[PDB]
Amino acid sequence: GTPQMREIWSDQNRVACYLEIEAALAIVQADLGIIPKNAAHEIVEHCRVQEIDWALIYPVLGIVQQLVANCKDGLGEYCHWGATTQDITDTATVMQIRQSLTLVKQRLDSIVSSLEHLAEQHRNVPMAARSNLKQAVPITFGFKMARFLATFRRHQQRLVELEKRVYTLEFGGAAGNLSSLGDQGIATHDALAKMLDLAPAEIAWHTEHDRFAEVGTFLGLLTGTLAKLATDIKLMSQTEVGEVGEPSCVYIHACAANVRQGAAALLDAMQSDHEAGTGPWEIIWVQLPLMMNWTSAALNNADFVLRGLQVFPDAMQHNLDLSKGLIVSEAVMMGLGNTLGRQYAHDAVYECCRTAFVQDRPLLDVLLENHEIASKLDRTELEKLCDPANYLGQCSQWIDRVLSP
Amino acid sequence: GTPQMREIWSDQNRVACYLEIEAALAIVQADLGIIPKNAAHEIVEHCRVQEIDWALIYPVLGIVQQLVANCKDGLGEYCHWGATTQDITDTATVMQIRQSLTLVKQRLDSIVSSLEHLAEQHRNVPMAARSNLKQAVPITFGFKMARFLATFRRHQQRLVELEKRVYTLEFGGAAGNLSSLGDQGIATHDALAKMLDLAPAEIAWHTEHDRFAEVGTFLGLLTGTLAKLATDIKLMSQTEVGEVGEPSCVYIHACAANVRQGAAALLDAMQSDHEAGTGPWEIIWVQLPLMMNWTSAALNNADFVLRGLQVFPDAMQHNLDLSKGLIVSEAVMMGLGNTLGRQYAHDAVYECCRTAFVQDRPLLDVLLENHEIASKLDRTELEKLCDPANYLGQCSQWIDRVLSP
Amino acid sequence: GTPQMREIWSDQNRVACYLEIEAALAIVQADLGIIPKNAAHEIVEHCRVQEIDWALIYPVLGIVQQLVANCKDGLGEYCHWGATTQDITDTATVMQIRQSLTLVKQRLDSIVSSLEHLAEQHRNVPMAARSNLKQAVPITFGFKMARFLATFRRHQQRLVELEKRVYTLEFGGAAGNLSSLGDQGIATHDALAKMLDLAPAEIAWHTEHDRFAEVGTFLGLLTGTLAKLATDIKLMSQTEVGEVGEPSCVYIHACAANVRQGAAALLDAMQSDHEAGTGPWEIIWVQLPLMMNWTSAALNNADFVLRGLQVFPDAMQHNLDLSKGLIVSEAVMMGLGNTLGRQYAHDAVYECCRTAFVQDRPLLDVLLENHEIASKLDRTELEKLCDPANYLGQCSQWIDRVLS
Amino acid sequence: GTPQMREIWSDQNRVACYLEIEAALAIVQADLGIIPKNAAHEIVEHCRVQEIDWALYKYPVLGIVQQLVANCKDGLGEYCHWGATTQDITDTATVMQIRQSLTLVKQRLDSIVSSLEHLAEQHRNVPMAARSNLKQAVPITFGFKMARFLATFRRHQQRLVELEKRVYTLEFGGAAGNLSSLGDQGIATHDALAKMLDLAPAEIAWHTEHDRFAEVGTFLGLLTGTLAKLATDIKLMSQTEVGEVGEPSCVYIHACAANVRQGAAALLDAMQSDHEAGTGPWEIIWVQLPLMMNWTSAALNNADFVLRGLQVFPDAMQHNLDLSKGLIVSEAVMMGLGNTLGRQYAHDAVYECCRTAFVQDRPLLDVLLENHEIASKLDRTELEKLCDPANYLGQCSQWIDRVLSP
Ligand SMILES: O=C([O-])/C=C(\CC(=O)[O-])C(=O)[O-]
Repeated sequence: GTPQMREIWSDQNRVACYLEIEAALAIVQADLGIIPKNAAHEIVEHCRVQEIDWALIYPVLGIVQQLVANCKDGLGEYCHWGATTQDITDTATVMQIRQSLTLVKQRLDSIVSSLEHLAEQHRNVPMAARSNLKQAVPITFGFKMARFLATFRRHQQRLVELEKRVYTLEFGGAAGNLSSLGDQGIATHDALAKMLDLAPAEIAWHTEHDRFAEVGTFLGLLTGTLAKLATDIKLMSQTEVGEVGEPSCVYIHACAANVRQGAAALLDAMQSDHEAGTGPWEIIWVQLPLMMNWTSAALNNADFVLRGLQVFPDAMQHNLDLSKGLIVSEAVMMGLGNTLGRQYAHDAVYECCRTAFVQDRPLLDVLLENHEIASKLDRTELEKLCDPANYLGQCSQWIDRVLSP
Repeated sequence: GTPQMREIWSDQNRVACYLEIEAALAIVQADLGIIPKNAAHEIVEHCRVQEIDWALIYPVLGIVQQLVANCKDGLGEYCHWGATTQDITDTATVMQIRQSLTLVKQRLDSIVSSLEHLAEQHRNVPMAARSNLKQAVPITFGFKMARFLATFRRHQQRLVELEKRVYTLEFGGAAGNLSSLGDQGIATHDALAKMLDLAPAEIAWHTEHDRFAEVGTFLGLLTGTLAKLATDIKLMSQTEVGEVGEPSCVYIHACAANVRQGAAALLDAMQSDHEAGTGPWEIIWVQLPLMMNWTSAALNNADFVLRGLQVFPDAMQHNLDLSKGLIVSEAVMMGLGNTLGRQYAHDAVYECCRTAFVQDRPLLDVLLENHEIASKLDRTELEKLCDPANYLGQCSQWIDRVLSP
Repeated sequence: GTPQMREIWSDQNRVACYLEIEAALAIVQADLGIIPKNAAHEIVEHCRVQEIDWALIYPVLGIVQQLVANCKDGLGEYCHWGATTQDITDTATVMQIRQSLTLVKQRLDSIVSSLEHLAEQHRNVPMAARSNLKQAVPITFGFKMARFLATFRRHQQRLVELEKRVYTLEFGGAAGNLSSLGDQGIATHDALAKMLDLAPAEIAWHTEHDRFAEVGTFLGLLTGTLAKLATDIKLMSQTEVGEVGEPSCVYIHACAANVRQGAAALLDAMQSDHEAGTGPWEIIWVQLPLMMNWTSAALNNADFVLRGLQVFPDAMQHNLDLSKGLIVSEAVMMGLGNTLGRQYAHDAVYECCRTAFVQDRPLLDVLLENHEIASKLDRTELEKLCDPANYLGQCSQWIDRVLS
Repeated sequence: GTPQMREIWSDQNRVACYLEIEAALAIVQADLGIIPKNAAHEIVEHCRVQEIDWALYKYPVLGIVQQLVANCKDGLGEYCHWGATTQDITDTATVMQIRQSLTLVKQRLDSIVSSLEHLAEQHRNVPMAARSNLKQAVPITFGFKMARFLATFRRHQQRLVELEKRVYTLEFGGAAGNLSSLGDQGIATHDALAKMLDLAPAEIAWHTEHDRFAEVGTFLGLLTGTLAKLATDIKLMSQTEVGEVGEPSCVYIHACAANVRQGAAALLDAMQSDHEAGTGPWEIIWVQLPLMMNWTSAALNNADFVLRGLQVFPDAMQHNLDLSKGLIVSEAVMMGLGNTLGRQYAHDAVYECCRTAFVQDRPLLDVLLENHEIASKLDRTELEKLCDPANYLGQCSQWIDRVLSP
């Protein structure tokens, strides 16, 4: 992961969420009259990570013991009231997921910016579109970048839409009903949710892992797009192609591949049992932080390579001419269809292409060896049809469509 | 799959969308003056599946040949103009995905309806909350049904949000620029999108398999919940438990397992290359129809079992009382906490619990053999504290919260 | 899938395994005196798929009913004795898995044969080795084919080793103990295994899905190699590369991608419960035939493309020269190290390479513009060092190692 | 993971294998006359992990070989790593770690097979209800259940041995697998190093093959799969409403099985590498393999422990067996009466007694005795004996004997 993301899921930050949740709970339950105000005043005072000794099997109760034994007069005996261990972790993860998606939103912003710039800069730079790694028809490199831009924006919408579901609180107690809090449970839950800038929960979700999984599936979709970017780039940076040059993409392949399988594990964890299951919880506890760190590795590399990406229009022009005009045969067909018969127009270029291909000669040269062509049309305009730059299509217009929203 | 969903993705339905797309294109392209007005009239006339010989090998061009060779006066030379094969296939898939989500939305209503009824009907039927298949604390069966209900509503929200991205058109030609349509390309695209009640595409997406993948990951989340439901039922319908009864769930388990792995394939297909690529398309071409029919099988079984679910509160009573009050030991702790110290109360019930556990005797009897207990509290309320039905917490209240929005 | 493999898993063939299994059971149990000789003698007579109404919820009991009701004198009441439905399906699958692996073994022979031919034929054809899609150092195309050959041979060993575990019988009744057969259960089971040329089972495996899953994971490894091959080919057949030509590979990508994810489903199906479980079983019932048909599609395409593969040595030479000799800079260093100083040799060619690269000029041209170089050795052999075709290494010998 | 397995894949162990590989290469390459004999003595002497400053470098191997060359006097360190590429060191070192890891797996599997062998015998005759789809089916013994696992864990052991002969191979091919810089001594150096490291020589390079590592991965997937079924059955049998067994931990094995299998899929995906060398596919293996090894060891440790200390309560199995009040052994009653009254007629009649005994929640014996045809053609002493689950156990001790003989 990246130093930014690798600390979000570090212990130091994690147990910080722990102390931040316990303090808010103490405040909430004091205001509701569940615990003494002065005990709460002391619980919160010692909820500072700077004051925790890192002793070397319980992730949360290990902290609340160092907090209970660190409060004067045994006032620390009043924290963690009515809350279960999973409540602290799940809500803490939710807090961490938000911190992570802030970076993702920031990296996505930069990536969309870089793409917007490249789509404009190379708006009209011609190149060969490739289908199954074979050349197809002429397009512009800015058109290629525009197709990515439209994708990352869809991913941006996906991220925003899931935030309103994921940013929920997890405070349901042992069986999700908060028995030991009696009737103050729902009062405490909604109080804590407002305290933590989280949405109140409709009902407990200690075994309903749909929220966390949605994050995984999004990370999988996003990394998937980032992988296509690295594939096209490293393809275009081939020794034999050289249409672009990196300023780092090969790493995105591992991130996306690990992330997609990780998301599948999270979908498996959705098949939890009853009100609590250690197994499924453990799966999320393991994959989710990894998936966050893989995706940040991908976004960072992707952001960098685009910001410093080198584009070589000369190489793109050269590759377009490998076909010696064959690539724009469709243009020659439609162009010549006016002077010669439409039926003959197709039948002549089509046959002239086979000749020029088996003979590895320019299409223009085989067209001019047909007498009707050489007689009813001259070289200057016959060449203009065989120019790949003339069959660029209506791309710049599409590029504008993507840059308008 | 189910007969309802297997006809959406049947061959007959597919070639039906093909012919419906070709007709709309002929209309649109005539209206723009791209093709002859009378030629379109005959193209549309032969866009009836009833007129196609199932000689079966090409997916689209096998049909467009039967349409061209079926149009008199050589008018069939004008269909499929400027469109590539994937344009027809993907757009048809988009159409089929919508029909499929029509069924999914309806089954989700039946499933959400059933849960609302069960959440109320069994609102107060008590039962033992289970953590790791071990008993924990008492809750009500209606509380369990609400937790599923609240989830399926989230899945419904997710379904709607992706519809606005999925219901897009795919008409970009060979490289997404619609070269052969010249300056009429974007005009034709938006026209066809309006013709087919689809949103127009910002830019081509022949290798941007994010939309279809979005569908896949959704089916994974949705089936994930349907899988947890089937687990809880068949667990609660165990011979040794018998708390519920089916009217069939075991099949849902396989669906969830296949759909999640299929989704992983779709995320893999997202790493497509350049402008067009067979294979990534093939993965989707195979998985999506398979995944749709598995999910429909799951929704059908889930829908049916819920409408006919047998709930036996007596079994929940029997299993709940097996602990002889141990399950509601926490209640006894808090009760004596008023007369005696709260902390001191807990240390005593736990010790009273060890005895009743080693002696396999009711906790109430072990409470009464401690004299200090019998002196600071009488049998009538110690019986009332050891009653599991009294330590349910604010469940009916949580149940109400899920039933409001 | 392919017509050869797609009929192995067709209904016609499946219920044929059903009817062949039931007959052997009637013979064995009659032979053991469990059922009458004449009932078995007649039950087997009606175990012909041609006599089953294909117009038809239960996969096996639907067939065994057409046999019970089709036997004269009600003699058909003696078939399916003591056996559970899963016994018939699982044993039938095992029989089908064997038939499928027969095709796979043949495809591997053809593919390994083609590779042996290609590795020898193009033993010395030089080409550019590629690392991260960038050129690295010269190797021969036969050397590339040998690396595949060594792998497909490993896959062959894997196939044979699992065969001794997979070709087992599944006859355990309801709980794997064959209660209703009493003490003749083990007698009947072991008899049936020999009847069907299967190994008898140590104990029941109605929920012990290690065998079927192992098949899946092997299919995963095999298609894994087939996928790399298709990628290398289509990379080498790019418009801008043109080192080879297909006679079709893009399908292998989907096959491998489905088979690899399918295998995970089977690994999930291993988490079965207790003595029998629908669902975990269902996963295998669905994935196994699909993965078998994808793998045959991949093997089929791969076998054909290798037999008809076009190799263009001229294109391979052209790509090697793109670097203008830089690709064999390591060769120039070690060669010149004797005439010049070893340390200087490295320090000088290294600097000349940076120049020739930033200047997009031949390395030989920059080497001769160094005065010491031009003075202590002449162009005839300086050209000889810059030739990529001379720095191939021990490829032909390595190729010999793979061909044994 | 476990301290032993968490230590095999620790950095200290990894950089230790690097130095052991570098030393063996220097010895071999001096012995072949490729490098100076005196230079090797300086390379080997400074191949001690105690002499490495843990100044992390973000190159995995060259960060060490730079500290090894710069730590050798007389510029004699210029001769290490000759003709070897970075992946050569990592892959060969990984092979070494896989061997140490598979050493632990073999030991833990022995303990597990031993425990099961003992439980299968001890509880050979302990009756219990076979369960199909979590519903009761017919009576079996706990030893039969434990033996079915035993037969599987033995199969897993055979699989491990078969893959070792392929995995324990060397990785020495240079940049493209041709060992250009070693000239004609390349194949000589490779085969020498393989013997030096007690590894099999490689037929040809495998920098982009990944068939070996994937085989290991899929194996860990199969193994953890079985460990997952075991963890399910125990906690299923330790359920509050069941109580047939008791743990002394199984819920953790469930996550390992789920994580290892999806990791295995990643390793199969990494097989689609390109040409002669490729980062990414290598990275996938670099990340998943150590994770999968430590997940699998965690499972094996928990599984081994719970099996040695598994508490079995035969009374609970008896208690659950009688919940059906004889219906569970209804097939037995049919075959008994099938002799006097006829097989076909017996089932068609006993089934009706089952519907009654169930609808009335009365013992099957009681409804059987109220039918006169039964009461007249069969006596209470054996009608009671037929409805006893312990009498319809079938051949189990024999199957257990079959599994325990090899
Ligand atoms: O640098 C490394 O440790 C390994 C590499 C780099 C590469 O791909 O060139 C590999 O996996 O081959």
